[PDB]
Amino acid sequence: MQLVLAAKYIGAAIATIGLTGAGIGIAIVFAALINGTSRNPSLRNTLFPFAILGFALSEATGLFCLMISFLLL
Amino acid sequence: MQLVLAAKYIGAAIATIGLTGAGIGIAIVFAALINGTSRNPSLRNTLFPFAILGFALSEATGLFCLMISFLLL
Amino acid sequence: QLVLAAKYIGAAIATIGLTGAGIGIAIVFAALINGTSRNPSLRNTLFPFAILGFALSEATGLFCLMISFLLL
Amino acid sequence: LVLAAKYIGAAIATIGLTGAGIGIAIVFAALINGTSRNPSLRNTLFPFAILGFALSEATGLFCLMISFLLLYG
Amino acid sequence: MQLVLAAKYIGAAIATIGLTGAGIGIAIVFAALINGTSRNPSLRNTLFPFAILGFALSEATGLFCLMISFLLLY
Amino acid sequence: IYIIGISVSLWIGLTILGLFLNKAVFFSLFVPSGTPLPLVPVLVLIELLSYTARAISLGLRLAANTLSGHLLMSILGNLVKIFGLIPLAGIFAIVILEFAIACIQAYVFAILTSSYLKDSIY
Amino acid sequence: ILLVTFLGFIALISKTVAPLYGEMAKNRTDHVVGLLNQARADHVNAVKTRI
Repeated sequence: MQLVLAAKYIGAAIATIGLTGAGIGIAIVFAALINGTSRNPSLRNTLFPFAILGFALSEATGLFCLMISFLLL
Repeated sequence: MQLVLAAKYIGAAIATIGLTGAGIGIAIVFAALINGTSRNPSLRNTLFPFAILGFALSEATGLFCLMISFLLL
Repeated sequence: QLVLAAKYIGAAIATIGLTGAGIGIAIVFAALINGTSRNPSLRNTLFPFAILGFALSEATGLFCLMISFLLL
Repeated sequence: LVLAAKYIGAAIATIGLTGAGIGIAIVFAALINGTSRNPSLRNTLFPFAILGFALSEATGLFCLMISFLLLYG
Repeated sequence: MQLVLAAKYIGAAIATIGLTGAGIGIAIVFAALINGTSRNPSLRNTLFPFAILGFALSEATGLFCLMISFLLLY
Repeated sequence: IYIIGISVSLWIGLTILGLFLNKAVFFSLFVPSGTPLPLVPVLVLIELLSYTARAISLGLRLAANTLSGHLLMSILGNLVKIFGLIPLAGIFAIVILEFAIACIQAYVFAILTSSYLKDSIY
Repeated sequence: ILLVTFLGFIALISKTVAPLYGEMAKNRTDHVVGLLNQARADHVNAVKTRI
């Protein structure tokens, strides 16, 4: 089990490459909401509901990819 | 035997590289929908149906790529 | 031994093409959602190019998935 | 051993699909946004989209034939 | 040991590849806040609250990925 | 549930391809945009080939939802060994997104079938 | 997660109960107001025709 033990540590490191898409997705949704709110007047509700729901969908890729690296440790 | 068991852990690591496109795709459709809703008046329906249907098509690449890494682990 | 262990690596790096197919469905949907609010391309017109453009962009993911499935 | 290295040639060669998949959406985003400005509908912009998509898809068809030839010959 | 000890040092380096998304995320939220504040007058709160809350969500990916590389080296 | 979802999705993909082929026996065919060029038959990755990719993407929603719920076993051992109240808020958000993904997957499957029925009658 | 999902769905069903009854007023309750207005207009037309 020497080859399977060394592959478990390397598998949890390469599986974390998906954090670049999930980390940049939280900033891409916040950039359009901050620049769009200054155009008057998407503040209360309207654009506030799509920013909270849109951030949860983009963060699902980071939580799903983290379960693969955590199960191989 | 030993070589086939070590390749199973590494097969689920490189297969998760597709999470960058699926994670950033959920935020790209939400950024255009949040900035376009404040331009009057794509709110109720119209653009609401394309945003819900477009988010499921972009997230389909992450669900299909996750089945490959899960079958080899 | 060597051919059986190489089958797992043939389906891992082959799935790297999902980034182009996953982001392609969002690039066509971002221009269609922002362009529909300019009045009044709703039924057909812009809807036909977005439906046909999404199937052509998703053709890269179907061809890449058949290679990883044939070796696993 | 030549059978072990033949399977790796069909996986790393599929990395070029990111340019072909994103290229079909880049040409479709400019054609959908330009047609809403009145009135590039019949031909003009519609005829250039069919010819422009064949040039971007030529890179994906040539790269797919290299990985397919290693698995058969 | 041997094979398991060598894989622990290499795992802490490949896990740090996710810092590109977290590092560029702080600049993407700061570019929209600096360019949007010149339109007058999103200063106190409003845009300042979304930029502070948005930076914490983007930094969560880098902090969670750093715990994986730190656990394999200690 | 994983084996039954892939078998049920494969039957829906064969019915969409058979319905479009039956309508082409009395309403011409073509189905190709012509713009003074050629090599249109080599890019036949849609219609017939698109049904296989759409069935695997729509049928993977049952397997992706079970993977999120099965991942709580790794976090349960660490919380029973910072405060452990962060795992309750994260599991509630993943459960709400998994339940809402069924409505988005059903709407995406109905939108894909509308393009095949409209193109077969035109 | 089973106890958190039951508490979250209980609060969402409470707000949806008030929204379903309010949305039904524009179809179910509006049909009674539309039938009463049509009966009042038909009674005035029948009284004018009889006069």
